[PDB]
Amino acid sequence: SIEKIWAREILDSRGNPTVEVDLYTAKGLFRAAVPSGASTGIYEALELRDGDKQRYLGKGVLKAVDHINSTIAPALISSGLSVVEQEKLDNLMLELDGTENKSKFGANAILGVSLAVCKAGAAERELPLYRHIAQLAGNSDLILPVPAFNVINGGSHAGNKLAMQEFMILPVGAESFRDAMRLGAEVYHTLKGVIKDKYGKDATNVGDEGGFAPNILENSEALELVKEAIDKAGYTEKIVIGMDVAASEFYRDGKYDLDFKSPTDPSRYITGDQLGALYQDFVRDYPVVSIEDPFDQDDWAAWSKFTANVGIQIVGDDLTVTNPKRIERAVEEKACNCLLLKVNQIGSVTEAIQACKLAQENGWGVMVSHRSGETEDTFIADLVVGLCTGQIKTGAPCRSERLAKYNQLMRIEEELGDEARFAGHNFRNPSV
Amino acid sequence: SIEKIWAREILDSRGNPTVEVDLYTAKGLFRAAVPSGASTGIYEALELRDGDKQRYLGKGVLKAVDHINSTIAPALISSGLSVVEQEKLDNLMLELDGTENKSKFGANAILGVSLAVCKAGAAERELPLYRHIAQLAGNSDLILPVPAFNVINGGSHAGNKLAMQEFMILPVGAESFRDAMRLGAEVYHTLKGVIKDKYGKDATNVGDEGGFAPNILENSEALELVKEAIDKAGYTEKIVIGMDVAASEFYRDGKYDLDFKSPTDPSRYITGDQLGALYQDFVRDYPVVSIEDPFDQDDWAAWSKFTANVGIQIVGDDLTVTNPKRIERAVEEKACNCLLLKVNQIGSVTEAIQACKLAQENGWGVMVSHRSGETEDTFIADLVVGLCTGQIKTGAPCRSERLAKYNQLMRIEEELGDEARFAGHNFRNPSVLHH
Ligand SMILES: [F-]
Ligand SMILES: [F-]
Ligand SMILES: [F-]
Ligand SMILES: [F-]
Ligand SMILES: [Mg+2]
Ligand SMILES: [Mg+2]
Ligand SMILES: [Mg+2]
Ligand SMILES: [Mg+2]
Repeated sequence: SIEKIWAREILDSRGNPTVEVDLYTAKGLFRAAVPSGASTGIYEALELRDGDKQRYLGKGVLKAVDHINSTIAPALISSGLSVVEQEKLDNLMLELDGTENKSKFGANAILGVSLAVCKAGAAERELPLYRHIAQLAGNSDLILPVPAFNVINGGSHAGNKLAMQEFMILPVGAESFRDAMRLGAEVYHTLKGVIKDKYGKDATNVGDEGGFAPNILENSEALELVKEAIDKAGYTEKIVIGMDVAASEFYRDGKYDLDFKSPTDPSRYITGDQLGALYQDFVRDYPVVSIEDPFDQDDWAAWSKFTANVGIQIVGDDLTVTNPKRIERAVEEKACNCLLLKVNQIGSVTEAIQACKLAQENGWGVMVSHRSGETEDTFIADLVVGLCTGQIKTGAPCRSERLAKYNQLMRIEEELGDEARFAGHNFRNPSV
Repeated sequence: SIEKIWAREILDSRGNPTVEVDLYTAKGLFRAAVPSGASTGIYEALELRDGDKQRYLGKGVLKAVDHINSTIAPALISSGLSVVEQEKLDNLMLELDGTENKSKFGANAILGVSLAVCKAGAAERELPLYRHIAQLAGNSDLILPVPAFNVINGGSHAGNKLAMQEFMILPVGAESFRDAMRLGAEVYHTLKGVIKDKYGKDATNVGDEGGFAPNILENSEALELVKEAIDKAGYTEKIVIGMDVAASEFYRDGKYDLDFKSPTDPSRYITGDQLGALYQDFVRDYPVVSIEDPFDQDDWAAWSKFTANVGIQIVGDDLTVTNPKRIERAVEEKACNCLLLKVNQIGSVTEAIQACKLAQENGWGVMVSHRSGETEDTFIADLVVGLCTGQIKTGAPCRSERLAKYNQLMRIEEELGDEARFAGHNFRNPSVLHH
């Protein structure tokens, strides 16, 4: 059973409050913290913020923390449920909140406990967290994912005109996870130089996820820069590119604005067809293997049409919000073929594992993901290995809310020893 | 005793390899990682890198890792010393390296083990790390420091012309550490908007330490931006400014280049006297209460002259490199009045504690500090509390290699409860504060 639960407000990687939970059992103290998105889809479970405009600019999480300390904690302690009972504990918190979208307590309240429970459960089972998660998920295997490093930041994560959010490199040809880290870092460092040589040092500062924030507008130019860095680093045969467009951020009036960080000008909007055509160009001209949120979270028609006309990975993020109900629709409409798995989009570990299992059962990839507001928490490193998904995006190899995860993946790889498997080229279908 | 030690290469906050050490005792696994500077003083202990130009652009630390795993580990295991014996264990490593600057094993090797030992030692004591550190240092009455948040980054930490490395805000007027975090974060967010409004969104990306990296040249303008943000956030009466000039980074031919990231042009260099005059203006025009490395690490006369002619805090960083030998000279020459305490400039916990104690015995302040290449390690949070120094600089409230420390300090404050005392306006001298 749980002895004590105590939540507090900490600061995330952008300097905004978030929830941290300390959970005590007879095995010790288990601590987890909750990330926070910037480009948050409208269907995400509620992130409860205090809205006191004088305090942390409205972004405190005192209410969430209080819901944990005043309500969730005593209920879960009094239940006497063992922390190995992840689903029962998670379901009890869902029932306690009583709302579909976790708007009574906040998904951030619930998730913080959920995560700490999971860590505590692992200890109760005398298992590393990744193995506990694997058992929760009904997995026998463990595989190290290909990391997708967001090395050029745009969209809502960077001060630049670049509309698409993330340009990532995936070292699919690395020999191991540790090697993939080296490949990603070398390319990242190379890219700093490619950017400085063309744009000057003012273009070499970083956005929220640690990728460079060059002063460019054209998304194709981001791809060019990444491709050039890959080449210059000597890894053209081993590194491919993924993008997160985050198109819901620039959807306007049924159309899309690829200059949305510039003052409003509807004549520059393009249709979903035009946007798709651009993607096709990117796929033809660059080693783009994966595009996330190519279209708005409600533009089902565009997702389905596009997915049916390409062979690349198409990742639902805001489309699916780690939510089995949305995933079912996406599966039925063949809207995408990969789920981005963000535990705080849904609000509990159990529901995130269910979402993953649902995707995988329907033949989708799953990419575990950070949020752009992260913490020093490294849960998602254990999560991706336990869920065997083959792919994780958790930042550039810059800013330690990113490296914390990457370093933890290296540690897990080391732990697995000669049993360590790296998904490599099978990142989309690592089950094989 | 120590049962096993195993070091690995991890990546730091800039994406460069660094040392992490796992140390096992019967109480479990204790893990620590070593930070890395960018603007590193010539007198810092050696950071051993592999120099394999093809791997991590020569920045691997496999050699350090191997020294730990194959040479230091058996030595410490063989010693049978308990992990509580920090000084004995550090001394064993120092003697085994046997070099002045830790150039056999690398300071990064020795420090990684030293830190892990310290954590293991705390557990052996069944003490929180900050309390173990306090005992190591001979302190009883612990203090939460004023945080110094580097909210505009320049110098070698940012892609801008701005030559001076760090512009910090210090919430001396805050009620508590948790409150200081709120003040600093609110100013930081406010500052983003001040910058965006004046210089555009392109100016609101961040540098290595999480501070904005606006496309400015003039250091006065960084101060103006910070002062404006403080005032707009409503905290003029509670937040002051500190700077890390890191002048050794732009010392050129006995003069100083405040546009050193622009193609060389000696006509623009200024003398140390001109530089000092500039600082005097800063101190008069802005609420600057602390300046670090105002002159080159070897420009002793400048330092003494300046310190003698100001009433603010002057912090040795590259001057002193957390090195009692250099500190002794600084004291004698009254070169500065505060030590920046960076464990990896000297390479062991014991030496860093000694350095701290030497400073404090001589009436100096001590500001515990990160490096610009940090990790998710939070050691220095416990260190600053345990050493009761009253001041820590460990980043903007942005990038979790920064926030991990600040968050840890909030947890420490919570753990100390009604025994929590915040240094506040006594950041230079917190011993005055009763318990
Ligand atoms: F996103
Ligand atoms: F995302
Ligand atoms: F420095
Ligand atoms: F520094
Ligand atoms: Mg988003
Ligand atoms: Mg996304
Ligand atoms: Mg420096
Ligand atoms: Mg310095």
